[PDB]
Amino acid sequence: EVFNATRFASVYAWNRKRISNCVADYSVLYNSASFSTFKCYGVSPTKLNDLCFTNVYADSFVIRGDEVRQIAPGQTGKIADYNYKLPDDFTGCVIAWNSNNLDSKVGGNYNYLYRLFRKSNLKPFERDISTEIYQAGSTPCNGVEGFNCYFPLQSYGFQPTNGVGYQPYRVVVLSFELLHAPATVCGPKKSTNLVKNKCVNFNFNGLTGTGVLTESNKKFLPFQQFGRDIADTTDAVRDPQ
Amino acid sequence: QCVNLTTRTQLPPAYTNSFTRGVYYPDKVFRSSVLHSTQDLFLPFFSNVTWFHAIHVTKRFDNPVLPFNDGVYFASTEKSNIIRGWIFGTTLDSKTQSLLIVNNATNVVIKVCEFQFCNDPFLGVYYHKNNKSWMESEFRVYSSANNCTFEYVSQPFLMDLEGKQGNFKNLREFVFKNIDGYFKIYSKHTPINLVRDLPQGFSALEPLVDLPIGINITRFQTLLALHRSYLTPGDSSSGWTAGAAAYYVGYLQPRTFLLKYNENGTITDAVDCALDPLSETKCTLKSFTVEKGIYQTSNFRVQPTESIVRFPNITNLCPFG
Amino acid sequence: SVLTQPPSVSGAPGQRVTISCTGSSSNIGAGYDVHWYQQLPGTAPKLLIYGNSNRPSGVPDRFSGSKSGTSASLAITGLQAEDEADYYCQSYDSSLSGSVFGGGTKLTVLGQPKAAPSVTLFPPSSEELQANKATLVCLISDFYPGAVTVAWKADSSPVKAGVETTTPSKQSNNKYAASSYLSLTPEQWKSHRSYSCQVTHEGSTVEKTVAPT
Amino acid sequence: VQLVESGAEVKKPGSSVKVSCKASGGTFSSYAISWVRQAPGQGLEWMGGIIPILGIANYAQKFQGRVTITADKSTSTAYMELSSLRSEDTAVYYCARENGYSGYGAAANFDLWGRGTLVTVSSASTKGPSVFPLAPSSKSTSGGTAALGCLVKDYFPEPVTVSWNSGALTSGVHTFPAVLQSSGLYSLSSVVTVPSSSLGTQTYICNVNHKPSNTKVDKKVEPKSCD
Ligand SMILES: *[C@@H]1O[C@H](CO)[C@@H](O)[C@H](O)[C@H]1NC(C)=O
Ligand SMILES: *[C@@H]1O[C@H](CO)[C@@H](O)[C@H](O)[C@H]1NC(C)=O
Ligand SMILES: *[C@@H]1O[C@H](CO)[C@@H](O)[C@H](O)[C@H]1NC(C)=O
Repeated sequence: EVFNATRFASVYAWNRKRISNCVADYSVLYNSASFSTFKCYGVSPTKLNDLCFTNVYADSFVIRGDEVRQIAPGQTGKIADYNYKLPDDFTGCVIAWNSNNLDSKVGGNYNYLYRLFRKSNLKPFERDISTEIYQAGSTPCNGVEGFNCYFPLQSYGFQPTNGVGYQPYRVVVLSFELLHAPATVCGPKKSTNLVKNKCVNFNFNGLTGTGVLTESNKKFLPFQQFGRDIADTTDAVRDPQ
Repeated sequence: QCVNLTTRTQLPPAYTNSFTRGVYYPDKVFRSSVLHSTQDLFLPFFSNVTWFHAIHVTKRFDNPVLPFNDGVYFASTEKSNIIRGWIFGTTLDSKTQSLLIVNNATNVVIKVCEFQFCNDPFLGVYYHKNNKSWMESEFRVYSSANNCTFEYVSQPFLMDLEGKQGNFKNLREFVFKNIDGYFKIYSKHTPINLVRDLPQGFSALEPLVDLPIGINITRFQTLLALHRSYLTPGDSSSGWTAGAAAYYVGYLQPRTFLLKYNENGTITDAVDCALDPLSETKCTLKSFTVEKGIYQTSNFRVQPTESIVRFPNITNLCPFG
Repeated sequence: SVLTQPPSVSGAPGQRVTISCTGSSSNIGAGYDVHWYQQLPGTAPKLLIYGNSNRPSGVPDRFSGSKSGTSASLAITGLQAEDEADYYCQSYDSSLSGSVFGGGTKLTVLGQPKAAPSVTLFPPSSEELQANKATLVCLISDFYPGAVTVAWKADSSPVKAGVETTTPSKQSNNKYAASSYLSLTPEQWKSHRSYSCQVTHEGSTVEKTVAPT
Repeated sequence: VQLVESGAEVKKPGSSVKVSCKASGGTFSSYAISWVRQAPGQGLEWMGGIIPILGIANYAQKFQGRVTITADKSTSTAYMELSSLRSEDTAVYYCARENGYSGYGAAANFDLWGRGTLVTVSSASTKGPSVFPLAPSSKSTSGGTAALGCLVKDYFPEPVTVSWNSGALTSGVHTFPAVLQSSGLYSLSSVVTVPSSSLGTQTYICNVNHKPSNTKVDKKVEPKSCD
């Protein structure tokens, strides 16, 4: 629902989702063949499922086609410094794709907003929903649309008949946390084809033995995982598959 | 919220004897045609165990705060599902991580939090006039809760809310252990037809789910449920009923036990090593059959009870620094 | 919906009374601030505390708000004569794409001692009978508190049709009063021998009947 | 500032409702304005918030495309349009104001609220009310007091106020609330305690005003002759 929904939010108030007490596989998110741009710093895009972390912070918002290059640490612009700042130690994983067939319509889709003016910079990982009129001079205006007072929040220009560099791109960032705590969500070991009657090596969560897997004729009780024998040797392990 | 009770007459608890009770699976592996012994927390056979009554016909209602040791044995020949659940904790003042494992009529709730446990939390079953069924309405277990982390829901289990005064037809055993902070629950239902003086039958106990709470438990207390029929005025002061129930509270001792495994893989017999010299020889020889002969089980060491340490004709002090 | 609250909380006038707000890990535990409101039955709700760190103008400093991980807490000290309202937990939810409120807890003292009731049974007039309807009224007044169970009977069977009870309101002398109607027809009004409304109040049953003939 | 709203308003089950939100003073054309509802029985919901500067609609996913909120800059007001009403729309709406800030949370708070608009929709629409007199009998008057009044039936909608001799009677008056019947109808009553020594020299009349129906009945009250 974070990816496929009926509508999204803006950049001044974006959706914040936390993944806790869950397990997922990042292999389906790589072979989708539907994303436009895919950048992932801090870790390789193909070896991030083995090593896992404590928490996963995912934010979803909309952005134009010419601003997808601004989501990176080490540059200054208009959106990456007033809406969402990227720190130096940013080990995130950004994913973007083009879905102009849902967030655009004839007549002009101006549903989402953005912040253009701001007094100063902001600390990264901080949301700004201040709708106060940014004063550029030294005299008050009592919130009027006259001189020396402009509204920072401005509308969009989304149109489904545009080109490529000005289309609404669904951009998401998957950040990881590193603290003194167990992994709330971790990348699990992938399964492998089942093979028997051959000299294989398996690791069924409690041992790493080398041998064959013959079909037994005895059924175990549905509360055990391993099995010993008379000679005190674990030679019967239930397959969790 | 809870209410206070009134001072009335009660019955003192009695002391009975167990007959081959308190045997469970000490591991999660499969064994067959092997005589292996381990060192776990089991119940010694032919030991003195406490006995508490819960029948009405009078007004027997005792629920003391018993200290929770390393491994307990809670056996109850339940008939009409009177006992609902059990609580755990150290001081019960919303200061530690208390436990609440209750078995309601909808689903099992295992919520380890900091609930406000009162002096005597008890369940209440009221009998309606229009509907001829026993329904639970007085849910007086705790007051409130501020913040919690752990929350787990077990599988749904159906229960009977009607209480009678007949003989018991089932037997349920509960074993609660705490090692590495992990909580172990061993439960298995066994039909039996007896009111007291449990037979010499044998029945194993299989675990269901491990609860890694990682906390220390030193006290425990069982919860009882009463019925509110038309015979009682409906006040929980001096007029109530509890049906008929009998639960046993035993403390598991760290004694080694020799288990027997058949071809199916279930426990058949249990042999101790610190109870009877015959059982000690049987468990040391690793055989359930002993022929004629002499054997050696252990040694006999007399521990000294006194220590005479003295130094005569001598003394002095030291100027340190 | 996604935010649950206890239905009621008990307290004493002079001790500390706390409440808890529990939700999910995407609306309150994600990092969003919580906002507490007070819903007084008879005026519009106002702002009490925002962000659990600042104090608005016009609020006392007895309210304390804190966020312990994924749950928010509100603690008060001293129960005055203005806390007979409901407290709600409001947080911004991303799955709902907007702000969602909580359940609401009631915290008030009934202060409702018992009192001896007095009933009045009035038969319908002659002008009401040609309107093809019969409104049997049964007025109760001068009682305390306002919790009266109203029952009807026609000397052979209880009436389980057309019975209505209204809520009692406070009088000028700190009393309560209510009325109960019975919608019937004038064709069956004269066939039965009598009518009566039976009520109870802490076991006290007062019975009054009339006769149409 | 202070935000004023309209009073009570009833409509038909399946028609459009037209309410408004007025603002006294300023600070209305610079901050966002939302609408928060409240119904007895459940919690408080949030339909959506509208910005008056850019004129951009922002609703929730739980509400479908059936309500539209507009804004005006000439007189600084806002209107609410909702058609195809249901049986659950009996609630009250509030005209709130939002004031954003900066921080790690950055949640929408409601610092300024409105008055309230009671919008109740049901069956048994507006019709002609009927008042019936009530007089005591010889059995109901055992002491030196009497009980009589006027009964109001088949009246709609609320509110309806009763009066005695154009407000000339103050002591001993009592107004009873309404109630929901099986067909969506209300009923009230009012009785006054008066001595029996004035039942033959002074008459008691009831004056009922109904501004939604523009009707005012003036009926007479006389004691019964058979009892
Ligand atoms: C794993 O899933 C398969 C199919 O979904 C099931 O047959 C098997 O019993 C599961 N193993 C478990 C739950 O341990
Ligand atoms: C034990 O296994 C034997 C044969 O292997 C079987 O006949 C018997 O029914 C089993 N006992 C059980 C399942 O209780
Ligand atoms: C000191 O030693 C002498 C001889 O060894 C003994 O008789 C005497 O009792 C001792 N005094 C003590 C132990 O105070």
